[PDB]
Amino acid sequence: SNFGVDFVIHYKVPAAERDEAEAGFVQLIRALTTVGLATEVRHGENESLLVFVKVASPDLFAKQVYRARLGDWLHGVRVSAQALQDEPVVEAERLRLIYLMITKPHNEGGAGVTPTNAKWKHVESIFPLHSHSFNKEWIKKWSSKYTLEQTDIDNIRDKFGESVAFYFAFLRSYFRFLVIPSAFGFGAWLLLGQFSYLYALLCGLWSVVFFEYWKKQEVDLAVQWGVRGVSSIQQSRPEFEWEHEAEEPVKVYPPMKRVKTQLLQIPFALACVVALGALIVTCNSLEVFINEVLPTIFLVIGTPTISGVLMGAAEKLNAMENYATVDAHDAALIQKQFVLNFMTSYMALFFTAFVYIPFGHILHPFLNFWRFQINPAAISNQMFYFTVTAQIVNFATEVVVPYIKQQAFQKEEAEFLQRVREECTLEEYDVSGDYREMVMQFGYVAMFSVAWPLAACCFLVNNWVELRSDALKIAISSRRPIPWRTDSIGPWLTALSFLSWLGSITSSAIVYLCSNKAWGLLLSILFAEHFYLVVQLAVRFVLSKLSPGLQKERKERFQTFWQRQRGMQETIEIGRRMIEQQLA
Amino acid sequence: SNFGVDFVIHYKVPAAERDEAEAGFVQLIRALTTVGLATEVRHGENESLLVFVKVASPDLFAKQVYRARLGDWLHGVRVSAQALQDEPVVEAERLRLIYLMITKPHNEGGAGVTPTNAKWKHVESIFPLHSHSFNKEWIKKWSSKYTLEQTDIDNIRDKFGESVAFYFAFLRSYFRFLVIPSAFGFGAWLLLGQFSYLYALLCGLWSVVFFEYWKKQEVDLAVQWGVRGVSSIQQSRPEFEWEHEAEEPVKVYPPMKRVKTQLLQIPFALACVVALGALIVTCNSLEVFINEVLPTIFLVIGTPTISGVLMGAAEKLNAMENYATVDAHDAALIQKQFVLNFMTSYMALFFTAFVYIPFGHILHPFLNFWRFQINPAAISNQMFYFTVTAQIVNFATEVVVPYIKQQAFQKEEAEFLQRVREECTLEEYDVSGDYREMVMQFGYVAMFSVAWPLAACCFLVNNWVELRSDALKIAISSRRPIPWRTDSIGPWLTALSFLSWLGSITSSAIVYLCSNKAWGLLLSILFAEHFYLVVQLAVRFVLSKLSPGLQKERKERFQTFWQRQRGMQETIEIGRRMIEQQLA
Ligand SMILES: [Ca+2]
Ligand SMILES: [Ca+2]
Ligand SMILES: [Ca+2]
Ligand SMILES: [Ca+2]
Repeated sequence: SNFGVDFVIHYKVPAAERDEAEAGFVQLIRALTTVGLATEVRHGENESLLVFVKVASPDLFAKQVYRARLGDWLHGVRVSAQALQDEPVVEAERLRLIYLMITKPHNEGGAGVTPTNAKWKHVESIFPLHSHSFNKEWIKKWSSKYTLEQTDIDNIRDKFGESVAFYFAFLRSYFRFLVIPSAFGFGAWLLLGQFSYLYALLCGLWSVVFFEYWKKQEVDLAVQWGVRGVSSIQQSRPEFEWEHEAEEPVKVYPPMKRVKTQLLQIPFALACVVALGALIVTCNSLEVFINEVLPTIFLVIGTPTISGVLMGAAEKLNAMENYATVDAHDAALIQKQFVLNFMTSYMALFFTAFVYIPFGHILHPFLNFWRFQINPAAISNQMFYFTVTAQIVNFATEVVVPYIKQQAFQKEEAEFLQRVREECTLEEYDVSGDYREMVMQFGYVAMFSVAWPLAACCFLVNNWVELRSDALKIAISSRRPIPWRTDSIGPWLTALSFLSWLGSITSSAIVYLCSNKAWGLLLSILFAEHFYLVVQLAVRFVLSKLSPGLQKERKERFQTFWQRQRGMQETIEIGRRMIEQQLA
Repeated sequence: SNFGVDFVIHYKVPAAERDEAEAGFVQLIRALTTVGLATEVRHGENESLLVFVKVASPDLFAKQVYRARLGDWLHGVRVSAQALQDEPVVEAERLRLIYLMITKPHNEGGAGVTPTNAKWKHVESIFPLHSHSFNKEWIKKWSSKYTLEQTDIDNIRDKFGESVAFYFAFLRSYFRFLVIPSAFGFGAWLLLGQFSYLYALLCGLWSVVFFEYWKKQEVDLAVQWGVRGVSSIQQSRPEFEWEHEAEEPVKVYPPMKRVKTQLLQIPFALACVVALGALIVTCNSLEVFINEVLPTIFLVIGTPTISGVLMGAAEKLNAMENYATVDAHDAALIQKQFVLNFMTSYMALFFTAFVYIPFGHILHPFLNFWRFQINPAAISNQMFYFTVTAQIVNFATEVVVPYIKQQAFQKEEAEFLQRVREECTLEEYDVSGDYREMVMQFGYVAMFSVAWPLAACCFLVNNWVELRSDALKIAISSRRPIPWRTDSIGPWLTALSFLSWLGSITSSAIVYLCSNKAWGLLLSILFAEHFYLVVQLAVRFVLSKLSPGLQKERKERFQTFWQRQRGMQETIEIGRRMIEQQLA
C-alpha cells in the first residue's frame, strides 16, 4: 500500500543543464518549504529524481480547508477550527486542496510551482498515487453485478473526484435508457419491415425524453454533492500570456489578435472537409467499380491514424490561440474535437444516403476513369458494416492493444519504488475521449438507426462492456487523474441537442428517399421537425412539474375634518346617526 | 388637494339588511382599530357610507416597513428603527403596505377585511385617492415633449407603482423600435414594389432584435428598481376555496376537479371558432356577391360587442375554475384573453390570405345561394381597410366616448367630498387591456405588414398618441390602481415569441402565394423558418456579451523512509549526492 505519500513530482534532470536544473531543484525544495509539506527525494529511472510530498502539520491543512470553504461559501457554492469533524473530509477534496496549495500563486496562500511558465521548466508531471487494494475491490465488485446503484457512483465521487463520477453517472443513465430504442428496433425489425416513419418518430421522442431526463438528473446530482454553481467560478490559466496590464489588476489580451487567430480555423475546416470528401468519394468509386466487374472496411480500419493527426493539429491550433480561462479553453478544444469527429465519422453515411441514393449519375466520371443502377437497400447493409466493425476495432485499440504495448515495454522498500517508477510512465487519463465516443454513439442511434433498426440493440451490449472496460482503463492503463470539480458534463449538452435535432431532420428524409417528388420530401421533413419541436415543448412542460434539491433549498431558506371625530365610540354613534337619517 | 387620506372604503348599506349590514359596520370599525389606522365616516350618495383611513402612529408603520423589508430580504428580493431615513420611502410602496395591513389576515400582522369571502360582503371597493396637481403637471409635461426620458418613467414608478411603470417603459421601447419597420416599409413601398421577400426577412430580423433587446432592458429595469425576483413570491388568493386541509398547514384542492373544469375550455373554443368562422365566411360571401352584381367595415364596427360578450364569458369561466394563487389565475385569464382576441382579430385576414387566394372555388355554394375569378392584389387593399378603420374606432371608444358618457352621467369641505363621491363611481384601471392591444399591434406588424408595407408607419403615429392617450385614461377616466410589484410584464413574452414565430412562417407564404407548385411554397416556408431560428440564435449569442446590474451584483458580492531525512539541508545534500552520482 501507499506510504502516506500524497503527491509525487518527477523533475527530470538532463545532464545538459546540470547546473541550471540543480539550481531549480534548490528553488523547488524551498517552494515546498513555506507551505508546510514534507518532502523526500528518491531515485528515478531515465535520469529523473522523484520527490514525494505530503501535508505534515494538521493546523495548516485545517486553515487551508477553512479558507477554501469560506471561498466557496462566498460564491454561493455552499448554502449552509473543529469544522473538519463536523463535515467529514474526503480523499478527492483533500487531494485537490493539496494540489491547489502546490500550484496556487504566492499572493493567494499557495506557492505556485506550475511546470510551464516559470523557471522550473524541468518539472513535467505532478500526480497522486493509485490504491491497488481499492482498485482490485472495485473491479471485482463491478464485474459481478448486473447493475450499479447510487452507492457505487458515490464511492467513485469520493475517491476519484467529481468529473469521473459525472461521466460514470451519465454512462449509466445512457445505458439504462438505451433499452427502449433496442426493444423498439427489435419490434420494427421483426414485423414492421424496413424504413418505417413510426420508428423515426419514436426515436425522436426517445432522444428528447432522454436529454431532458438527463438534464434533470444532472441538476439533482449537482445539488446533492454540494457542487451546484462551481461553473460560475473562473480559474486563471497559468499558460495565459499578456501584453498590456490594466486595472484588482487583471491581465488583458488584445481581442483583435484572438479573432485573427480564430479566423485561421476556417481554412483548416475547408481543407479537412475537402480532403476527407475526396477520400470517401474515391473509396466509394473503387467499391462501385469492384461491384461492376472491402474498401469501406479498409477505410474504417485506417481512419484512426488520420483522426489522430488531425486531433494533434487541432490541439496545437488551440494552444496557439491564447485563452485566459480554463473553461473557455476546454470549451474551444471540445468544439474542435466534436467538429472533426462528426465529419470523420458521419460523412461516409451522409454521402451514401443523400448522394448515391437520390441521383447516382454524378460519379460517372470516376467510374469511367476506373474503367449501372443505384441500390436503395444498400445503405442498410452498409450501416451494419459500419457498426459491428467499429465495435470490434474500438474494443481492440482501447483494451487489448494498450495491454500488449505495456507488456512489451515492461519486458527493503524497493517494491514501492519500482511500483511508482512503473506508474510514472503512464499517460494522464483524459475524460473527454469517453464523452466524445458516447456522444458519437448517441448520434448514430439518433440519425442512422432507422436504416438498421437492430443497431441500437448492439450498442446496448457494448455499453454494458464499456461501463466496466473504461473502469479497467483507469485501474491499470492510466495514472490517477487530478480531482477537479464540475457542475455538469459541460458543453456536451449543446452537442447532444444539435445531434438530436439533426436526427429528427435526417431520419424522415432517409425514410422517404429509401422508400421510393420534392414536395413530398419537403413536407415530410417539415412535419418531422415540427413534431420534434412540439414534443420538446411538451416534455419540458411536463418535467417542469416534477426535485428534492429545491425542497431542501426551500427548507433551508425557511429555517434561516380631523378633530371633530377623535374617539371611536363617537365615530360609531355618528355612524348610527347617519344610518338612521338616510332612511328619510 | 387631499386631506391626508390614504384609503377610502365605500361599504354600501342597502336597507334590506339594515341590521345585518350595520353589525358588519361595527365589526369593520373594530377591524381597523387594532392595526392603528384612524377612521372617519362621511356621507356617500347612492345610500353608501364612505370611510377614510390613514396611518396615525409612525411607530407601527415603521415596524410594518421593517417587517416587509425583512420579508423581501429573506426571499432574495433585496441583496443589501431609523432605516426609513436611510432608504427613503415612496408613495407607491407606502400605499401598498397600508393596503396589505388592511387586507392581510390576522396571523400575519394584518387584519384581513377582504371584501369577498368573509361576513363583510357589503364592502366592494377599496381605493386610494388621486392627486389633481400632479396629474395636471404630468399631462402638461408629457404633452409638450418629443420624447420621454428615464426620469419620467421613474416618476411614474414612484407615484403609480411598478406595473404601470413597466407598461409605460414597454410602450416607449416599442414606439422607439417601431421607427425601423416604418422606414423599411416606406423604402419597400417607394421603389421595391409589392410582396418582396427581402421585406419579410427584414421584418423577421427586426422582431427578433426587438424581443431580445426588450428582454435585456426589462432585466436591467427590474434590477435597478430592486424588484428582481418578486415573481418567485407566491400570494394567496382570498377567494380560493378548499375542501380538504392538510399539512405549515396549506389548503389543498383536488386536482381532478380542476382538470374537469379545465376540459370545459375545449367546447368553448370550438363553439367560438365555428361561430366566428361562419360569420366571416358569410360576410365575405356577401361582399363577393355585391362585387359580382362595406360588409367588412360593418364587421369591423360590430365586432367589439361580440368581443366583450366572449370576454365576460371567459372571465366567468376563469372565476368558476378555482385557482389558489394570484399569478396562476392572472396567467390563465391572460391566456384566454389572448386566444380569443387572436382569433377575433386575425381570422378574417387568415381566410382572405390562405383560402380566397389559393383556391377560391370552395365558396361557390355561398355565391350560388346568394344568386368569377380571385384577385391576388385584394388582400393588400383589404389590409388597409382593416388598419385605418380600426385606428379610428379604437381611438373613438377609448377616448371620446367615455368622456361623453361621463359628461352625460354628471349632467365647508363639500368640495372634497363631492370630488371623492364623483371619483368613487369610476371603474378600476386594468393594465391587461393595453398590453393586449399593443401585442395585437405587434402581431399585425409581424405577420401582415408585407402585404401593405406602409402599415407600420401608421402604427408609429398611433403609438405617439397612445403614450399620451393612455395617460389621460388614468388621469380622469379611471381610479388610482393599487400599486403592486411585478418583476416583468408577465406571460406576454410567450405571446410575443409565438407571434414572431408565426409571422416568420406566414409572411413568406403570403409573399409566395400572392406573387403568383407546392414544392416552392414548402421550400420558401422552410427557408424562412430556419433563417428565423438562426437569427434568433445569433442575436441571443451577441446580446449575451453586452449589463450594469450584474456589475453591481458582483461589486456587492466582492465587497461582502520518513525518519532518514528529517531536516532540509540534509535533503539538499543528499540531492546533490544523487546529482553527482547519476553521471556515472
Ligand atoms: Ca468502446
Ligand atoms: Ca470508452
Ligand atoms: Ca388606441
Ligand atoms: Ca391603450
